[PDB]
Amino acid sequence: STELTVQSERAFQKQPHIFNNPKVKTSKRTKRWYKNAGLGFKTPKTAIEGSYIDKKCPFTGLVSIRGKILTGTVVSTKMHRTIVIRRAYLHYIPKYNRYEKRHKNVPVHVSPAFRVQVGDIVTVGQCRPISKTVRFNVVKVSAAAG
Amino acid sequence: ARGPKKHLKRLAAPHHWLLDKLSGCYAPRPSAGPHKLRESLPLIVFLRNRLKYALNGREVKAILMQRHVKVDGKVRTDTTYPAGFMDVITLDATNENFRLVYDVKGRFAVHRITDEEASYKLGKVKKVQLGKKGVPYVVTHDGRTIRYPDPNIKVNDTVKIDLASGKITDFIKFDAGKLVYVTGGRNLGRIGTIVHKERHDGGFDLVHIKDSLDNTFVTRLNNVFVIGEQGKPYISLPKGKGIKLSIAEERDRRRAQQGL
Amino acid sequence: PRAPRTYSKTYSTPKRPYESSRLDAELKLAGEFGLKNKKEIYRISFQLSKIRRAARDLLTRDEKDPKRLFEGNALIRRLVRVGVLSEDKKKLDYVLALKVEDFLERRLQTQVYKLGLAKSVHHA
Amino acid sequence: GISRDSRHKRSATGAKRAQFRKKRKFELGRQPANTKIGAKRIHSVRTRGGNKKYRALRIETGNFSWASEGISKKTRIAGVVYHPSNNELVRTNTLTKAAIVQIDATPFRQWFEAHYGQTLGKKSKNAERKWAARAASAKIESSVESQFSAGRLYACISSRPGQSGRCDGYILEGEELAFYLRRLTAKK
RNA sequence: UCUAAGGGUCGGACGAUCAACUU
RNA sequence: CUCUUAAGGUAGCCAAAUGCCUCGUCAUCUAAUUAGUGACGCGCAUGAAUGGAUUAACGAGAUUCCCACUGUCCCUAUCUA
RNA sequence: UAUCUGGUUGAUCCUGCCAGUAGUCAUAUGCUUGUCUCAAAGAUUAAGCCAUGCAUGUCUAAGUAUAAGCAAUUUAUACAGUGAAACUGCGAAUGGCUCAUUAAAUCAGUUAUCGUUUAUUUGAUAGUUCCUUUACUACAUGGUAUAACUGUGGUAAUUCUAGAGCUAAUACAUGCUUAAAAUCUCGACCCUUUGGAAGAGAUGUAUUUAUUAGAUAAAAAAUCAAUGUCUUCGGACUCUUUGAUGAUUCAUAAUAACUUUUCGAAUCGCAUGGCCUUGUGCUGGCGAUGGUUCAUUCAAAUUUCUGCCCUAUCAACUUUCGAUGGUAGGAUAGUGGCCUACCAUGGUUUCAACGGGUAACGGGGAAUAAGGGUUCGAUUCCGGAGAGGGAGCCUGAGAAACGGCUACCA
RNA sequence: GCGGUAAUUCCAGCUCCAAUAGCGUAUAUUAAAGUUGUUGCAGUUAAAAAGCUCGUAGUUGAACUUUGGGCCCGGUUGGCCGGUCGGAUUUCCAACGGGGCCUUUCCUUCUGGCUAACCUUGAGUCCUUGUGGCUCUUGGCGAACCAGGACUUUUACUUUGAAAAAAUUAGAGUGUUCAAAGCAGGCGUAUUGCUCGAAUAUAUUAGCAUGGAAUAAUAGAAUAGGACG
RNA sequence: ACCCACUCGGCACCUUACGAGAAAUCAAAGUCUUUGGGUUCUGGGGGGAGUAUGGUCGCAAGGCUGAAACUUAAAGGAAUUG
RNA sequence: GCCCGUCGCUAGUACCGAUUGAAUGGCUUAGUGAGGCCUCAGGAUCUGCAGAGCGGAGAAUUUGGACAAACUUGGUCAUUUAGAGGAACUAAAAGUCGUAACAAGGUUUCCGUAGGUGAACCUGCGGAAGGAUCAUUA
Repeated sequence: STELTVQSERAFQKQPHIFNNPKVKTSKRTKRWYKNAGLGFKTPKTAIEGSYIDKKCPFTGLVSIRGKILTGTVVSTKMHRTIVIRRAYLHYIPKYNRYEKRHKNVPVHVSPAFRVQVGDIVTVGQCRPISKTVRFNVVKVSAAAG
Repeated sequence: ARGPKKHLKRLAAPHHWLLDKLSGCYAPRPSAGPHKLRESLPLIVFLRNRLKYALNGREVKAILMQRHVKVDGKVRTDTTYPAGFMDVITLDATNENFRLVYDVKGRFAVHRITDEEASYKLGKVKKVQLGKKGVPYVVTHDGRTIRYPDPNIKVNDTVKIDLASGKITDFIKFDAGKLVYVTGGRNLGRIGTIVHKERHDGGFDLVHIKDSLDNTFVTRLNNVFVIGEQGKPYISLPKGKGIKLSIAEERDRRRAQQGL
Repeated sequence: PRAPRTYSKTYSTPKRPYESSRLDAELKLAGEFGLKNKKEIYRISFQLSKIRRAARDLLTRDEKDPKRLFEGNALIRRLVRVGVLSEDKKKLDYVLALKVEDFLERRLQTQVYKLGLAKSVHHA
Repeated sequence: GISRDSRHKRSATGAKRAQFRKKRKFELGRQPANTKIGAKRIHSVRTRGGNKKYRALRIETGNFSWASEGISKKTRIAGVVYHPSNNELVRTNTLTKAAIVQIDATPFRQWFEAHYGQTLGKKSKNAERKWAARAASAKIESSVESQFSAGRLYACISSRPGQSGRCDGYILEGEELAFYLRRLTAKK
C-alpha cells in the first residue's frame, strides 16, 4: 500500500531500549537500530536511513529469521504491512505417472523498507508466528517488468 | 500424555543393542544421564547380553549393590544408566578396563584396554559459552561442563579430560587431515580423514571423509568426532578400524580365516 | 503386545484343480517316492517358484552387479551343499532349468532306500 | 477454564473446526488483574513448573528511571492521564503496561539539588569541587523543568504488574515526551 | 456521570474561532 | 347387440353456496362431532364467456381448528359516577 | 507366478454380461478330527450396563521411635537391635484397555524455537546473610503445634469422624556465622595548588526496571567537553581488552534503583585420628540427604513444508459474539485475536473451498502376486483421543487425571 | 439345466473321483477383469461424438544460439603371453567409459590471508667429460582454500549421497533334529578357555547437499535509463 | 468462351487393399498388443427409466441435470442356410 | 411363426398423498442457570509487637467477572416412519378386447412436435433410411 507517517497511531511507536539522550547533542536525530539477518541477505539502505518502525521487519525489528526460506509470487497487496504470496507447485501421481498443478497461498508480513506490488517475485523466510496465519517475512524482492 | 514416560517397549529399543524380539514386552528404558538413550548403552545391556557375566537383572543389581563398577572412575549403581561414547568402564575385582565405542557395524564394541587409558578419555566440545560472573565454560557430548578452558578451543573440537579431576589437558582442533570417528548414520563406526568440509549456512554443514583405503563418504557434522592425527589416534582402537569392508570381503575373510 | 511370532506357509495350490496330466504326474511321483499327499509336492514347487523368482530378479541385472554376484554364489553353493544340483552346472541359468525331482531325490525318504536299508520307500 | 488455543478459533477459510480434544491445562488462560492504586495488595500465583507469578492489585511507590541522569528512584504514584488501548483505564486510574501516569517530583528534586547543588526551575570545599565538576551537566530541558514547579511529573510504564507484581517505569524525556505532550494538550 | 464520531467561518500538513442536534 | 336423438355432457370439478336420498361412504381433526377438511362419484338436477378449473395478494364477506387471552362460564362477589 | 472355460443362436463370428476357478492374517458357520511345534481371541452389534474379588504403593547404616510391640542379649541414663502404626519424602500423570470422536483435524516424513517450561539424572556453581560497626544479637544450635498413642464418645450405615490429654522431624516456622583486597560514593579538615586528604558508608546471589559496553573493513590529521599514567613539566601517550552465532537488544559484565526479599545447610549414618597453651580445647576422613543458577538428559508445548476417502441433488463461504490484518494492552511458560480496546476490510475457492457423508482414528504395515494396480489397516510398534456424557478444578515438575475431587444429565 | 415310468444329474445302495486332519457353505475382497483400461478398452451399425459454432480456466504448443577438430592424463574390464609356489604384474593389443588442456572459448570478482610451486638465483657442489641431483634465502605464480563485500536469472528433470525407528518384506550365515521359527552358535586341554557372529538391501512422494546442463519453459539490450572502463 | 497441359483448394466418385475390422464395410473406420502427435465429450449387461425426487430455465407445453428399490440370463450386433 | 397395448384376478417394489403425521440426534437463538476458579468484602475463631493500640493466622458467609454444566421453548437440518385415496412398474401358465410391429406385415418404417381416440394407436407439419429406390447426359 504505502508507508505511514510514523506516529500516526495512538501510541508512540518506537524502538524499545534504544535511547537517544537529549542532553547529548548530535547531527543525527534518532539512534536507529538495525541488523543483518544473515544468509548473505543484504540489508537495504532504507532500513537504516528510513524512519519507519515495523518491529516485525527482520531488519530494525525483533523477529529473527531462521527455519525455511521460500520464494513466491505476490497476489494481494491490500492489508497493512502484510501481503499474500502464491506458491505454485506440482504433485506427482504414480498411477498415471504424471503431475498436476497445485498451489498454496502464504500470508506474510512485509517491511516498509521494501515497496512492492503484484508480481515482484519474492524471497521470504520463517519468522516465529506473528499473527495467527503469518509465519513468514519478506527478505528480498525482485522487479517484474522494467 | 499427562507426563513423561517410565516404560519402554521392546521392538522400539535401538537395533544395535541386539536384543531378541522375544523374552519380554519391555526393555530397560535408560535413565536420564550424559547420553541420549538411543545413542547410549545401559549397564544391564553391557553385562547381561554382551559380557554374559550375569543372567538376570536381579544378578546385575546384586553386582551393582556390590559396587563392583565405576564410570569414569566414579561408582554408579543404576541399572538403566546411559553409558555411551568415550566412557571408561573398569572393573577391579577382575582388573579389566574397557572403553565404549561402536563397531564398524555401529554396534557398541567390546574394546578392552589397560589400566592406563582408563586413566584418560576424550570429550567433543559441543559448545563453549560465557557463563556468568564473566566465567567461561565448555560442555561435552557426555553432558559434562568445564570451567576456565583454553581460549583457542572452539566448537566441534575434542579435548583430553584427565578423568576424575576434570582437568582438561592437551587437545585437538577441528581442521583438515585430522583423524575422525563417526557417530551416526550408515557411516557409524567408520574412520577416516577430514578431506574437505562443505559449509552450508542455514543448517547441517557436511564433511567429506576418506578412510585409509581411499574409500570416500560424506556425513553431517554433528556425527563427527575428531580423535587424533592421521596414523596417530590418541587411544587404542577396536578391531576392524572402522574401515567398512564389503559383504563380499566379509564372507571371503570369514571362509578363508576359518579353517586350520 | 509381545513380539509377534513370524510364520508362513510352505506351499501353494494350483489355479486349475482338475487337470489329468498334472494329477497323473503328481501321483506318479507319489508312487515313485513314497509320499503322503499333494501338500509336499506343492511345497517343493513353491520353494522352486520362489527360487526362480529370485533367479529372474538377479539375472535382470548386469553381470558384475555385486548383489547378483554375492547372492547367486551363495544360493548356488547352498543348492550344491544340499546336492540337488550337480557339481558342474554352477550357473544362474541351470538353476532355472532345475526342477522338483532334483529336490526330491535328496529326500531322506529317497536316499535311504537308494542306499538299501529299506527294500521299499514305504519300508523306509 | 479459559483457553488460549486456536482450535476454538475458526479457520483461515472462515471454516469451523471440530472439538478435537477437551480443554487442557497446558493451554490455559487466566483472568486479568485490573491493578488499581492503593495499599500494597499482591497475590502470588503458581504457574507452570511451580514457577511463580505475582498479581499486583493496589500500588504506590513505583520504581522509575530517569534516563538522562541515568538514575532510578521510588516515587509516590500520583494518577493517570492517558492510555492508548482504552480510555477507561484513565477513567478508573487502572494500571497496565503503557499506562501513562503522574508521580511525585520531590525525590528527583532533592537528588538534583544534592548532586548538582542547584535548584529546580525557580561550602564543604570537597562538596564544592563536586558541584563545580558536575556543573555544565547541571542543565536540563525547560519543559521537564516545568513540572518540577508543579511537583508532579509524567512517566510511562515498562512492566506488566499483573505479572511481576511490581509497578516500574520511567520518567518521560525527549520527543516521545513531546508526542505525549501534544496528546496532553490535545486530549486534556 | 462520562467517552467517541459526525460541522461552519477565517487565516497558510496545520492554527484560530462559533454553534449545533444526532448515533 | 339394440331403439333413439340436432347433439347425446367432452375437458374438467363435487354431497362444494349446486346432491333429494343425506347425518351419503372412507380417512382425519375430537374422549365423544348432523361441523370442517381431504379422498370417492350413475352427478335428484355439476360443467365450460348463461363461462369451467386453479389463482399469489386484498376483504368491517361466510365457516372450521389451533396458540395466547380473558368473569363467556363453573359462580358469583365488590367499588365508583 | 503373464493361462481360462459353460450359457443367447437352427448353426457361425462379435460385443457384453451371468456362472464357474484360485487365494485371503477375513469373519461366521456346518461335518470331521490321532499326534509334534507355535498362538489369535467380545473390534465388527451396544465408548451398552455391570454383581463379586483383584489391579499402587514405597526404607535404607543413613528423616521422625518411649508401640504402655518383640527379642533378649549387653559399654552406653539421652537413644543406639528389630520394627507395627503415624508423620515426612517420592510415586500414584507411567503402564494397561478401547477406537467412539476427529476429513489437513490427527498421523507420516522434514524443519524451527534468536518464541517456550522442564521434577529427575549427570557435570558445574555460593567466603559477603547482622549491625550507626565498645559496653549487642542463642551458634555448643534458637520456637510451637500435631499425628501416631491414651481416654472420652456419636452414627443403622462408609476408608465418617468430634472433644480432651501427651510427643518428634531433613515436617512447619525462625535465625547468626567468615579473609583480605581493591572500586565507588560521602567527607573532617588545609590552601590554594597542578589541588590532598584522614575517616563514614556501599559493593554475594535472585526479582523488576532504565541505561551503557558487548569492538574490529584499510590507513593518516585538527578541534573541543572532560579526565587517567609517565614527566627528561616543553609535553607526549608507546606496548594498549575483547566471546560466539548465518544473524540478535545473544552470552555476560557494569552503573542507579526496586522487592510483603529467593538462596547462601540449626539435617542424617559410619568411622575415628591428630595437635597442645590439658581444655574434655583446637583440628580432622568417609558418604547420605537436601539447595540457588547454568548446562545435559528425560521430556513437554507450539511450529515450517508436502501428503488425506466419497460428494456439486453442496458454489460460494467467512465477519452475532474475530471473520482477515494492523497498533497498544492483558493473559500464557511462552509467540499468536489467545483475549481485550481502537482502527482497516480484508481472508479461502472449479488447482473444488464451504457444507454434507464416512458402517474413518492415522501411520508403519496385511491380502492379492508378471508388471503397473486394487482392496484393507479396531488389532502385538509409533503418535493421538477417551474413560457413562458434558463442564470445572486442587495437588504436583507434570493431569483438565478419572483405578483424583466438585457440580449438572442418564 | 436333470425329473411327465424303464432319471448317466433326485432318493438311496454298489462302484468310482479330488483333497485329506482336514473338507465344505455363506458373505466381503483380490487376480481372473484389456468387464474401469497411465501402461491398457470402446464410441458408423452391438452402450456410447454434445445440433452447430465462439470462448476463459485446464491440457498441449514449429524451428533456431559451441559444433567439430587436435593434445595429454590415467583407469576396468577382456584378451596375449604367467613371472609364480589356483591368484600374481609389465609390456603387446584393442573395447569401454572417465578427467584435464589447445583450437577467438570465466575461471563470479575482490580485499588479504598462504603461499606450493619457480620465471627465480645466491653460493657450487655428491657424482659418469654434465642440467643426471638436492638442502639452500633476497627482486619474482595464485588458487592449494581459508573469510568478509558483491552477485550470479530462475525453475523443472536426472545422477549420487546423507538424513532417514524398530518390527514386517526380500535377503545373508547357522542341523530349531527338518520345517515354521529363532539369532544363535561352533571349536580345545570339555580340571580352570578359543572364537565367529547377530549381515545387507528395499526403505519413494515432500525437504536437504552435491554433479550433469540435453530436453520444456523463464530473464536479458529497443524511447538503449544498455554494457563494460 | 471452347481445347490440351499443370497446380491450389472444394463437393463427391471408381477400382483394389497393402492394412483395418465381428462382419457388413472402410483412403479412412488405415498407419493398434510392434499397444503413446495434442485435445474435449460420452459409454460399462438388459430392464425399471430418461421414470421418481430435488434444483434450475420456461407464460405454458416442456427443456437441462438425473437416481433408487425391484427384476432378469440374456437382450443385442453383423452375417450364413432354410 | 413372432408379437403388442388397454381391461381383469393375485403378490410385491418404490412414488405422490390431506394428515401442521410420528421419531432419534446434532447444531442453535432467546430465557433460566448449577458448580468450582479469581475478585471486592466479611470476620466464628487463635495471636504477635488494668490495658493500650496497632499487626498477623483466619472457617462460615458475601460482592463482582469469566469459564459453563444442565434445563425450557422455538427453529433447523440429517436419518428412519404411519396414512385413506391415487398413480406406475414388475411378475406370474394353460383370462377378456382387438392385431399395432417384423415380409411392401398388408395405411413402408422410425424421430421430434401438437391434437384426438377403448386399446394397442390414427392424423397433421417437418426431417431420416435403420426402405420397398445406390439408376434416365438420352
